[PDB]
Amino acid sequence: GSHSMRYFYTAMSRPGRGEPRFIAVGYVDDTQFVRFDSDAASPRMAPRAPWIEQEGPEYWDRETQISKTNTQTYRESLRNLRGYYNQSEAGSHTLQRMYGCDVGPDGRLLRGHDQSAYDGKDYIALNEDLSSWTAADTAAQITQRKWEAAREAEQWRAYLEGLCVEWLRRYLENGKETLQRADPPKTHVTHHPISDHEATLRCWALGFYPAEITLTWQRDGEDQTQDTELVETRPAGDRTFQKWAAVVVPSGEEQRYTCHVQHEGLPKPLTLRWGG
Amino acid sequence: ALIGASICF
Amino acid sequence: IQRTPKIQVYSRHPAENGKSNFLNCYVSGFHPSDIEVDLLKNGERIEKVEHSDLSFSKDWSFYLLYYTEFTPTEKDEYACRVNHVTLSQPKIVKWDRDM
Repeated sequence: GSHSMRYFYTAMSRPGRGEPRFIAVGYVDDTQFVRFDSDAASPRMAPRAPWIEQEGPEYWDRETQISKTNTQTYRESLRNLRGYYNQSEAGSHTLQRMYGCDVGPDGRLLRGHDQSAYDGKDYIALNEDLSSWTAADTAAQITQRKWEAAREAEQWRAYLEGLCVEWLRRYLENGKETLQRADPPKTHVTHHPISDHEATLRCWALGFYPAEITLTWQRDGEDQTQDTELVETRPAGDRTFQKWAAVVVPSGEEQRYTCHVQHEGLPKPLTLRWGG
Repeated sequence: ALIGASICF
Repeated sequence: IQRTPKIQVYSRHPAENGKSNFLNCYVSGFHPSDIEVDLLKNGERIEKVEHSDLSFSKDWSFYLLYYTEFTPTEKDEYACRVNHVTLSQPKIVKWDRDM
């Protein structure tokens, strides 16, 4: 299947409680593999997946140096953004950035990403052509002109088309026993009476990887989109994910309802019914 | 692996 | 400008009384990132609780997994207590083994 690598930066100011905290985490697909935290006793980029541990000391030194430099520059960026919005020194603010590459089964670049948000609001994004930016407002226009003068887009294009996909390909091979292994959901339907007239049918998917999954209820083969309660896909803690979908059915009519499950780990899609 | 250290916003 | 947390409390494996398991409290969809999350056993704060590294979704909201080892019984009650700037008072969500 297709794959992605993403890094997530978060910088958080906290006036009166020290300098802004800087966090970086890296993912391949839905597997976290590195973390950096400027609040740590000895800040270093650290492994969070077994297949990255084999990288040598020059790898960990480079990622740590970049992240320590980022701690300083994202603190300056937070000061800059505060001024762009005429904001006081007393409030706490958040700067977030996420970037990375998507590749297809041949490992070729499908598209690159770099976008930033300030206090949860989209701020600036590298366009899909990897050559220009979309600035959300007149503050982000200042950043855009800075980055244009520094030739930033050309640096991003070179990373996203080059080292990003090269490192992702290496990670996929080093971690192929997990990163390239799709674990199918274990599925079942439970039944929960509400009253004499109604009951809940809940269709469960457990233990699956990656997190992408489709869970739907049909009644007489018609999708019950508006009437299905879908919880957010949630982590189990063992790399796998869980999800369920629920519908309220008239008592006695349970057999008109079917649960349909799609996942990359499944040879063929699944149709499930309440067993009784 | 990370892109090189960022320049300021 | 602020987003209130979604909360799910659940176990890693299907719960069977007397069998060791993991109790999970998954907080997501919230902004800003400061959050207080406690796991409760019959109303008391469980001491040893770990959590995942702070990350965020495509819509910029943050998510965290808090988890501890536990052994469910028939009588014991478990819950997750969450405090966030969006919450006038902490929010308690009880563990229901059917959800």
